[PDB]
Amino acid sequence: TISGVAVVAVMTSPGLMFNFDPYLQTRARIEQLEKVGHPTDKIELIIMGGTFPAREIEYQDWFIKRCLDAMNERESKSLEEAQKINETAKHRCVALCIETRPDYCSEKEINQMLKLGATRVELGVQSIYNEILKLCKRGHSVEDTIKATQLLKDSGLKVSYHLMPGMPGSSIEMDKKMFKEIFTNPDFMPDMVKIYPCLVIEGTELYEMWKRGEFKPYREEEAIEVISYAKSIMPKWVRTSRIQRDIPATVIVDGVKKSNLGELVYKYMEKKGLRCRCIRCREVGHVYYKKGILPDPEHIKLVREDYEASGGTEIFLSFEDVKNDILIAFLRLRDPYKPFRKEIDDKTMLVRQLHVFGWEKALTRDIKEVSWQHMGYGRMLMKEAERIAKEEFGKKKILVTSGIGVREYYRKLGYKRVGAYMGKEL
Repeated sequence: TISGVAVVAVMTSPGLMFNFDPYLQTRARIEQLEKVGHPTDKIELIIMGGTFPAREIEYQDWFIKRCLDAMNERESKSLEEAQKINETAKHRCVALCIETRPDYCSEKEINQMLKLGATRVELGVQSIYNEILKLCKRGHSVEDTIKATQLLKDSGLKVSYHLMPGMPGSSIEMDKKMFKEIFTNPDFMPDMVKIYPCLVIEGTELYEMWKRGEFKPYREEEAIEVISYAKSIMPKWVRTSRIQRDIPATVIVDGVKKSNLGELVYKYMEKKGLRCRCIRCREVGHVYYKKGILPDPEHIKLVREDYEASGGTEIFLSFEDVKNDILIAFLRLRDPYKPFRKEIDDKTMLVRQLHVFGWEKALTRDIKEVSWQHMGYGRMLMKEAERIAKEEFGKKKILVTSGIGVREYYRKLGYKRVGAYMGKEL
């Protein structure tokens, strides 16, 4: 199904076809999407590799500048100019996700990521168990993941965990406990998770372990059991990725090779009566595609759910059809714990995310065009966030983590640039 936001994923230098040129990769993806009539006025830029924050700042600044240059369709003198231009370009960068190892997520690196316009950070967590991490000779600890998570949350950023069921030393029950722990231990509480079973690819450490008889990866049945359990307990405030991989089956030495793992999981959950209520399962566009129904306006309500995370409080505000359990929009509001950014006081609330599910063309369903933006849901969630911040938590200013290409939207709501954020005095 076609989304209103175009995902443009690019690869950093040690993809192959363009010798890792940031501009060429970004341009080629945009043109490829325009070829098949997908909208490209809103772009989520994804920096792939996981080592980008460890590269020279000169390289990072230039790489993001050139991506924005491709979106702007013109050269710029500097990162900051490319960002300013992009605020009103035809192809706006509404979100920027950087993948990183959890030990490459210091305050200094977070400052740099904010400078670049980052709105989401994906940590290569893999496992929350130090036994498993050291057994596979990973370069980080769970303590790194916990600290990274806190620093990211207290800087207003969205946090994603890449997680790998079925690593060496793990078990079905251990993996299930990991997912339970990630959603009920405040040290974790990620906003989104990307899950795929551990695979055996030639030329990796896991391949060496496999050859020695130290590692037998999950088959489909094990992966489906774990992921089905994980989805059955995922909170309503967690967003999951489409279960998939961009790794061809002719490179998987051992492990799950089939390409419909997500569909297999769905059918397993049907058979077992396991319900899914996380964001992807309930979002208006996916429900329509999967079940053919739309929100019932007689039952749309503003809903709130709070939880403790990284020493502070997360407030998850949503508009939802509460009869049919269909999610229309949401806002992530946080009372921070131990911020370090100069713009975040102990009288500051953080709007870490505002998302109104918009234009969506379901080719396989017959109401083709469906949208929920420009209906007032975003503004009503922002107003409720401001009221909660001021009246309930006694805060005096509210800072919004804004994509470069979304700053204008918050200006319309009375926000102004405050350092790396869009802010408003309450």
